[PDB]
Amino acid sequence: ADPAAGEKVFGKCKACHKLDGNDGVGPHLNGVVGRTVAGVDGFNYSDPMKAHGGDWTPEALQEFLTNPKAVVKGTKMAFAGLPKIEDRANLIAYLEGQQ
Ligand code: HEC
Repeated sequence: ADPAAGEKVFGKCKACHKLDGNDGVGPHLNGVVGRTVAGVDGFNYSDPMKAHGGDWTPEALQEFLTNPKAVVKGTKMAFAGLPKIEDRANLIAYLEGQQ
C-alpha cells in the first residue's frame, strides 16, 4: 500500500518498461492494472501471453511478478521475480497511481 516504496521497486522494471505510453522491450505499463492481458495493440507479445486471457487484476499481477514464467509459461519477459509480497504490493500501489 506504499506508492513511494513502489516507485523504487519499479527501478527493477524500467530497463524494459515505461510509464509514458511508449513501448520498448516490454509494453508500456501506465494503465496496466485491470488492463486486458496482451491488450496493447501493436506490441509483439509471445503466443503464451496472447493465449493467457483475462485482465491484469491486482492478484494476477502480484502472482506474475513473483514468478513470470510460472504464471505465463513461455513468456518472453526475462525477469526473475519479486519474492517479497510487500515489494509487489507497494509496486502495484505505485502502478495504480499511474493509471
Ligand atoms: C526486460 C528484461 C523486462 C523486465 C526487467 C521486466 N519486464 Fe515486464 N515484460 C517484458 C516483456 C518482453 C514483456 C512481454 C512478455 C510476453 O510474453 O509477451 C513483458 C510484459 C509484462 C507484463 C504484461 C503486460 C501486458 O500488456 O499484458 C506485465 C504486467 C509486466 N511485464 C510487468 C513488469 C513489471 C511490473 C516489472 C518490474 C518488476 C517487469 N515487467 C520487468 C520485459 C521485462
